[PDB]
Amino acid sequence: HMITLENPDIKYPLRLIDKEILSHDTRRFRFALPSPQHILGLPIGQHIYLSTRIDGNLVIRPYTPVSSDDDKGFVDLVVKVYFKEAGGKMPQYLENMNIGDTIEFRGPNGLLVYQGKGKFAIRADKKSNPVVRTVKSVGMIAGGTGITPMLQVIRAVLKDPNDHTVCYLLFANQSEKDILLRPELEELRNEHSSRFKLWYTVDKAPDAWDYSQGFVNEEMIRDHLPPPGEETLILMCGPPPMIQFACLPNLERVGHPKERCFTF
Amino acid sequence: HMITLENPDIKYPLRLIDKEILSHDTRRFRFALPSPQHILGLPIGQHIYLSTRIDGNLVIRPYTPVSSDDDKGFVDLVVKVYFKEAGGKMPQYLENMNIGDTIEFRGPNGLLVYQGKGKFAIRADKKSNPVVRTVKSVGMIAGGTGITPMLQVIRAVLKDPNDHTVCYLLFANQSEKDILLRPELEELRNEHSSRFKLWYTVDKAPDAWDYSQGFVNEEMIRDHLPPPGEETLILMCGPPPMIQFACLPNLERVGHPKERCFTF
Ligand SMILES: Cc1cc2nc3c(=O)[nH]c(=O)nc-3n(C[C@H](O)[C@H](O)[C@H](O)COP(=O)(O)OP(=O)(O)OC[C@@H]3O[C@@H](n4cnc5c(N)ncnc54)[C@H](O)[C@@H]3O)c2cc1C
Ligand SMILES: Cc1cc2nc3c(=O)[nH]c(=O)nc-3n(C[C@H](O)[C@H](O)[C@H](O)COP(=O)(O)OP(=O)(O)OC[C@H]3O[C@@H](n4cnc5c(N)ncnc54)[C@H](O)[C@@H]3O)c2cc1C
Repeated sequence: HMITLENPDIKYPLRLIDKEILSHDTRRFRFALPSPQHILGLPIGQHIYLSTRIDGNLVIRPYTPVSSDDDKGFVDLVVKVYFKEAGGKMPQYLENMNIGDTIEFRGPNGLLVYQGKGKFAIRADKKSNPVVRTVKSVGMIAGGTGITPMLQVIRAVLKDPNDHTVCYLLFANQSEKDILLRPELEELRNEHSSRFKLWYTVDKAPDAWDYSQGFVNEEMIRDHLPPPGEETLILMCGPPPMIQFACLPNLERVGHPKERCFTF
Repeated sequence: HMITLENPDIKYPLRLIDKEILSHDTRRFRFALPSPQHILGLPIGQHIYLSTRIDGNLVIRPYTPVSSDDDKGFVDLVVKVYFKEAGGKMPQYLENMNIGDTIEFRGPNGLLVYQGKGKFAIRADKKSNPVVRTVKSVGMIAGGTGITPMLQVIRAVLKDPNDHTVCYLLFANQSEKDILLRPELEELRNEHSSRFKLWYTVDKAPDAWDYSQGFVNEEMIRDHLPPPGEETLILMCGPPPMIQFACLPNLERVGHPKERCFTF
């Protein structure tokens, strides 16, 4: 394997090769890897950082590519750009990049690594040896672009026909139009209904809505995520308030132990 | 070492980051390696190829960077562009590149590798194991840009305070103004007069000229290159006619055996 991210401390300027508008505020930003034969080299569960100086300050933000190490030659980021009404500087930077412009990628980073077959290696910190535990059910609470760390895991699980792990995604977004990667998710769900449960909640639901509405709550966690247990791991990725006010307290009320919860 | 050229079959698009006019027809074309920490990974004696499609045809040409693996982050090519009277498509392509444009580099390539300490490993072909031989004297006949493969070796030798190899360069150019990298060469010669002998010949000499004039001939080879012998290797890099009509027959008349001559 020609690995792009050979050194986690290296900032690899990768050229933007295409920008694709996916929705009113999200897009696919594809960057060329060092050669068409390269793969990113991003363990499942980890992310990369984009960094560049914006208005004189180094801006470094995490992104979990929606591409995988099966993809050669490019890395695909699904990025939400924040159109007004904290800064969204990096997405805006990406938004303003012209094709061929470079931005620095670094990685892999992340305290959690899905080793496959339900095995998650989670490090207390960068310097700690991961605690490896095998679970059978991975609950995933994603808010908006927090879907990418989840999708990376889901896809890893699902592409392994021998991975019996069942992923339960509770995907929260502002509105139906904001359900990022819905087609991707639903196809995964349609094709792997046994190992992938999918549920949505939107802050504002359309008049006709078959899913949940509102911030994630206990009921959604209790009913759309696996129950607390030694074989359950809950993963979370979403806005800080989502984590702090919609996830943590309800996971607690549902009974999910902090140690069987991981937040990207 | 973060090696750029990890795979010889890979075409690494490197961004042009600097274009520097060196003379009326030569330039430094500096390309960024994958990261500022990368080195090219180019064994001494070898070259890289630049390749890109020019007017619908793949154009792949050899270049020996004047940078070395001591240089991190960039590769420096000294390239002669061919202006008004051969095809020079690649140099013209480079000439026409805008900063940030990429061109594909591949390598290392070359049947000769200087292993240091007078040791040259020369392969009959890419599939043959190199014949390693230690010489004490390396005669070098370079015509124009053919100086780069020589300079790479000269610098490698001179860089090593324990390399006793003496390099004798017979550098041919069309005119004094065409003596590519003269300042570099003369500084090397000035600082390592013991292991670096330098002689020039120019097709057309200026009114005041202390060196040779005309195509390389027997006398120049006899008197400015080490004598034929088991401890002598003659390297050549120049235009085909220089090789065929000024080098080979005179090397032969001087007595340098084909096996102790190598043409880049
Ligand atoms: C391994 C390799 C690496 C290379 N690296 C580079 C590089 O770094 N940069 C780059 O620009 N190119 C590079 N080249 C291209 C190569 O250096 C040039 O093709 C050729 O070697 C020299 O070109 P020129 O125009 O510089 O020569 P000129 O300037 O034409 O001339 C040198 C000529 O050599 C002799 N000569 C020329 N024509 C004749 C003739 N008809 N009869 C007799 N003697 C003659 C003369 O002494 C004269 O001064 C490389 C090629 C190889 C194979
Ligand atoms: C490891 C990592 C990887 C990342 N990868 C990417 C990536 O690939 N692409 C990218 O664009 N970003 C990425 N990010 C940024 C991250 O996805 C977004 O910062 C973060 O999780 C939320 O985005 P959001 O704007 O989409 O939330 P919004 O759309 O604001 O919202 C989403 C949802 O979460 C809940 N929520 C929001 N606000 C509140 C509140 N006040 N109270 C309660 N619940 C609330 C709601 O359910 C809401 O629908 C990453 C971040 C990390 C840490």
